Amino acid sequence: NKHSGIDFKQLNFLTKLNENHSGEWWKGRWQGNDIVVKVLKVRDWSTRKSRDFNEECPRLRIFSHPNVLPVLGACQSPPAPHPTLITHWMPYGSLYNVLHEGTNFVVDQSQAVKFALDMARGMAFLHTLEPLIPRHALNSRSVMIDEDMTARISMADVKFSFQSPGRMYAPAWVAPEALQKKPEDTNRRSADMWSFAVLLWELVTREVPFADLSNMEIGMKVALEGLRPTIPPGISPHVSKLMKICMNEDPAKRPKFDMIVPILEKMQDK
Amino acid sequence: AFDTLFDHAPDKLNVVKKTLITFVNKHLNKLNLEVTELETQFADGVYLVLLMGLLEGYFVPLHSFFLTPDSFEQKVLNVSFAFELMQDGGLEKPKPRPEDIVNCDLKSTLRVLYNLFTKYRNVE
Repeated sequence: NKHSGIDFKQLNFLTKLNENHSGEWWKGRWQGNDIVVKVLKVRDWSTRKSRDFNEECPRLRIFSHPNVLPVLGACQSPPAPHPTLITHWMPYGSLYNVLHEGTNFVVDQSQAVKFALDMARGMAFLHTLEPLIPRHALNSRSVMIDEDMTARISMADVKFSFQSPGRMYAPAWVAPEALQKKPEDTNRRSADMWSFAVLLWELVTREVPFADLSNMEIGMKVALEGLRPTIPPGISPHVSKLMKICMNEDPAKRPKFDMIVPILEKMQDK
Repeated sequence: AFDTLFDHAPDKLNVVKKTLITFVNKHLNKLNLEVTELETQFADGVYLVLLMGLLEGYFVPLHSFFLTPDSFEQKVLNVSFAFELMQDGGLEKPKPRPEDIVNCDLKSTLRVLYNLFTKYRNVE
């Protein structure tokens, strides 16, 4: 084999951070690094799925862009007890954590704009890849915030071929067409721009989108009943314009990330 | 317990039917869907799919199942998908075959619904 991956025996598990439908996250140490260990949850593991994990992981190892957070390595299973991903520990956690679960100063609107620019840069980069990294969904849980407050798109949050294919757990950020059509039948780049518009919404409101609804309700109402985020009042014209065009009903009228980067760069403090 | 109750305990069975109608509507009514009878409204698998997303906190993308099944085969596929979702959440493989639900076998339908109720009865 070309790579054997990380040796599971070398990982020191320190503290449990989280658990959900996808697996468990633990803070740890490995070869002098502070890491997060993601132990994936899978039913009916097989040789085929193991082979797939090992072929899918190397695409996640992106070390050339400051706004992309790579997978540092992965533990192949067998011989690890379960398929596992390792990433460097990002001290502020996810964008979601920072915006919605902060315990201290509230991040200011300058910092929010810098988050938006960072995310757009990272997405513009990921959109240059051929083919696109499959099953990558942008949302506030899948962006991490590093020590100097840089936002980085999290490659460990990409779903694998064997994970939960018909279960969507963050539909509020998903484009209406993507709630209804197979990925093969949608323009994935345009769908990703909707997700970015919802993240702009979240940065403006500092609220969780559709926080009062369950995930099923959200997807059904967005897909079939025209439910949309309400454009917030009292915002600048160019923020309003940008959110509206990024969230256009027609996927083909939404901009490319590399066409919004220069708008966001003007909006920054310098 | 379940088979004794179904075949021999008629009043206990009506309380089970009523509790189950209340339980499924508590969730389905969030989507403006209403169940009035257990005998046929789960047979096409659609509500079972929708219910599983309501109980376990996900949406099911509309291309993953048949929202308006136009054949026996499509219904069977829906119900089989719903049973996978139940297993993904930690239930054992259900006892009825998916075909038993599509063919409106009451005992099969109520056993599936009763195992959901037992596990998920405290979900808001």
